[PDB]
Amino acid sequence: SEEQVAQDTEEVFRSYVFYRHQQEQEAEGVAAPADPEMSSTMGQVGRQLAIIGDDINRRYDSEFQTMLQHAQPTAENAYEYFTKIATSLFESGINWGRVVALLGFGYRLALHVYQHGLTGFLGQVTRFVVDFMLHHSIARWIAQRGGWVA
Amino acid sequence: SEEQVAQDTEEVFRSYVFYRHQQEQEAEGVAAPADPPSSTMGQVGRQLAIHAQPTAENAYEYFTKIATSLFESGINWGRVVALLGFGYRLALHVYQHGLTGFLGQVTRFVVDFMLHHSIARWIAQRGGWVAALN
Amino acid sequence: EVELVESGGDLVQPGRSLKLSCAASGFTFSNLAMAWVRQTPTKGLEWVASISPAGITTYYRDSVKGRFTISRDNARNTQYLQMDSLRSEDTATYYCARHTGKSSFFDYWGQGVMVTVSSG
Amino acid sequence: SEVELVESGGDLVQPGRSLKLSCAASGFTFSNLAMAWVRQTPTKGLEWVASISPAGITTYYRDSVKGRFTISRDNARNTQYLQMDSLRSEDTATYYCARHTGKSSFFDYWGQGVMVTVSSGS
Amino acid sequence: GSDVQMTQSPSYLAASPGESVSISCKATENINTYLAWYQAKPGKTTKLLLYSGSTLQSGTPSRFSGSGSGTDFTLTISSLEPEDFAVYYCQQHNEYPLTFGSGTKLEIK
Amino acid sequence: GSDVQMTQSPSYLAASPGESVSISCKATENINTYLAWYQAKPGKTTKLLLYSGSTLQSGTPSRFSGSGSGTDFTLTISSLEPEDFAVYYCQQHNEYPLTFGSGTKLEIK
Repeated sequence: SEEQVAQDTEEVFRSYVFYRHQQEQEAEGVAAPADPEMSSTMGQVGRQLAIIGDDINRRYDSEFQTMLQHAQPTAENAYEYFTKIATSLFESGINWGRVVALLGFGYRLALHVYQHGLTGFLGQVTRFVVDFMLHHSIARWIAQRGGWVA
Repeated sequence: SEEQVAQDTEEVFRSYVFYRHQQEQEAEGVAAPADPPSSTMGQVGRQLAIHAQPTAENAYEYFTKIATSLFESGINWGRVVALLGFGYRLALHVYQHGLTGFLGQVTRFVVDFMLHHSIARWIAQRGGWVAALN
Repeated sequence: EVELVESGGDLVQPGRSLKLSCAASGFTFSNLAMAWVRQTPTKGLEWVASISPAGITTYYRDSVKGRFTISRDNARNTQYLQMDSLRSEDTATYYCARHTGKSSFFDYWGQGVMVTVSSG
Repeated sequence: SEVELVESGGDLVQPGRSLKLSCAASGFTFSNLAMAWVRQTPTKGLEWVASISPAGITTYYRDSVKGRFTISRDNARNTQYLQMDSLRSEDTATYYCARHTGKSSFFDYWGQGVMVTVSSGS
Repeated sequence: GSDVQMTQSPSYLAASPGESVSISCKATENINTYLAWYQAKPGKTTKLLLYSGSTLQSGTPSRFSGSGSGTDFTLTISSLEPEDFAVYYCQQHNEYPLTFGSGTKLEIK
Repeated sequence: GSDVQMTQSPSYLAASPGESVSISCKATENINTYLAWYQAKPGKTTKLLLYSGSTLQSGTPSRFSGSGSGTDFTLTISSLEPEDFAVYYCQQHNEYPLTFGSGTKLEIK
């Protein structure tokens, strides 16, 4: 439902910005001594999306191979199938890559505003995300595909 | 100029797919036993293969405008690199399932699409390919 | 349809020789590095040796350096392990392994060949 | 406020004896960053001795001190330690306290240095 | 200067279908995140489960998951299936010589 | 299974304010781009100049610059200021054990 995806964002986004924060302070070289590492459905969605970042093409590159594996392009109908995909990178629309990029924008929103802001800005950013997603048909677009579990 | 970006893509793309392949089969870890391009556009293919400081009392106007800009039609540097990566997946995955090596006929397909949809001119208006590493 | 089969095992006295052989199919043999791993009755699992795709570069473990020799005939889709001057510490089940790509973990394995070293 | 590391455990010691160094820290949350010990040898340059996890569960040692030196920490007292057992005529150096920047293996701030001399006489 | 030695724990484990379970693999020296996991069955051939600590190998079910820092690694089977009863070995691919573990045998409870 | 050894060069340098000067730090084995530079003064505490070959640490002046491929690295002070007179150590953070350099002294001529 459109209403269900709206509230599932609260856990998906918080689980996204948390794991996005754990990797932005990863090592640069060999890692210092670290303690041993010794989680709902929407909580794990934030983790799977937590990788990538600016290299959203790594999702597109993987989505290329899987799309080249789905329709299995040939050389007979290639030029029609080729220009259609190439145009899909610049056309207006909503794909899974652009949605994750929206989450990453919320990470840069919650993070970069905490530094230069009067308060800790975690709760006020999920508000910015839910309002924007619900309006610009993103919540409906995600809901019609089954939900965040995708 | 639009003339500069049109042909420079041939060197940028050919160097892009080479370095893109050199990292997809690298030594994720220690390498197994193994047996025993310096131009401006030649290095650009490698660099891609691997501000306003917002405030508080007027933030919401600047935020919703940017968030919508992720889905609108347009050209940014990310989509251009993504277009290059599609040519890599094109040249590679079609070489596997194709009768011949399709590098020369694919660079034509990439340049034609950039030239048509005003992408090559968009890159030229930013200075050229040398404008991506900023 | 990748499959690896080793064959050169036997029971041998210490200090003698024995040559292992691993046959491969289901991929281009002359493009991937091959390796030998053995399962010791006591000393767990040990990587023994690896060889480059063309055979120019070979890696050996310290305990087998000088005695074991890894080789391959890409024309014959076969790799070998020449074990000279065998010791009571070399008796184990020797497995054939294929490097995944240019990495040092292994896609597919052999079925296993038995080598037993004993003074009678 | 400002970060500071202070060592104290220096002394003159006989070969084969023991000696425990101690580094006091302030200016940051001690229980969040990995600490390390580095020594400056009169001949063998600069040597990383040991590093310890933020909670102290995981410890890294260099080969020449493995088995003899022990790195420890007391997050309650904002202090890390270096227990040097079975000292050698090669362990004599100036031992510095160092803090890993984050989860990386280079060091934000350093200590001033403590002198450890292993010698019987002359 | 010495060889990294992998210590697997526990040695023998008995679980039932549906349960969750984890296996620990410790390294003497740092191996970064380069640890592979193998699945060894009595009849069939050994299969590559994970590599680089957390990257699933093509064909490995999603119920397998690996986490590991530098010297402390964990293999995790989420929703245990009857086919998932075998012996598991961890191997570091961070330096030569390559080193495996003693092994962990997973029997039916 | 040997240790990486950093060779700093030259060991002693004599310059004056305004001159340019560079320090080389070579590694026996590959260290990728993970080389750090430290600034050691007699009175004050040691300061972190660079890490990862070229990334300046927060507070390092822009006249400092580091270049390095895989086994050949260079630190470069452009317009030498009196505060830039100290002893410089390079340290690789690409593998354990961590290894420093002999040191490079930048004296006043």
